[PDB]
Amino acid sequence: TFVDPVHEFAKELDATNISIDKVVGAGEFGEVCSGRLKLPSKKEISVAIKTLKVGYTEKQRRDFLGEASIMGQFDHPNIIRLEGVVTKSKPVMIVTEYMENGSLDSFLRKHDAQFTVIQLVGMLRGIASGMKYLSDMGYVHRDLAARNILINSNLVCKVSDFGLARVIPIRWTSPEAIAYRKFTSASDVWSYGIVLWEVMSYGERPYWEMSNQDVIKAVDEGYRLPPPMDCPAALYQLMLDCWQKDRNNRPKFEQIVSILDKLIRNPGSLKIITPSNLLLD
Repeated sequence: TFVDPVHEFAKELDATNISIDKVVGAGEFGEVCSGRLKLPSKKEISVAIKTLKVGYTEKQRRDFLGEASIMGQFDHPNIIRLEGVVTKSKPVMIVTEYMENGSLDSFLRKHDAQFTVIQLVGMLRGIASGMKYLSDMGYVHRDLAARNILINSNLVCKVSDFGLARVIPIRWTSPEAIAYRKFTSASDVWSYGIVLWEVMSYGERPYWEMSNQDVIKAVDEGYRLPPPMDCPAALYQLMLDCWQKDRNNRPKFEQIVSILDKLIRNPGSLKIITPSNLLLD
């Protein structure tokens, strides 16, 4: 079980064991970079490193480290691993798993139509497995989107961004969560359906740049994102199932993992195949 919120769930790292190799850019609370971490066993690993800006407010420190408090509760191959934090010296740091290929949406946009369906399904299965664990822990992510999935050198996808985490992204949010803030694991399943569309579309933006009011209204009227080009029928059906109006009729994450595992085991099933216009369902 997830517990709503730092040293209970995060290791205090010795800054001597951290080196910075490359500065990436600016983040919400400070700089983002990458480097290396020396483990207590002397093993050296690549890591992502985020720093808290100089002259931070106490609220900024709380929100920054609050992410570590959440992330550190999870230990799963498809959830970004927290290596630890540095708080006893400044700048304060959060040190996480290095993911060479970055955010999934931007990665796929660089590779349009360049992966096999089975490769894409493997990515999707990883994401589903991480979400099955999160939901098992009673954590509703609320910000599940391809931009918040990171992908490593071997194409393994892992859930990231534990900032809207709980015990306003309209395009990824279920209708009931938009209507009256009804967030449940089934609203994360809705979001997963959107991620599924994002992946099969190679990082196209869900609902393109439709007015937010129209995204809300169209979805409520029963309109759904159209099948991505060359999308297997099984995967478009899975999207539609994730996007059921009645949240009780959406599959559970365990069921999504099982569905994808069957497709991986019977890749011929993906050969049955199912634009900027929404389809009424």
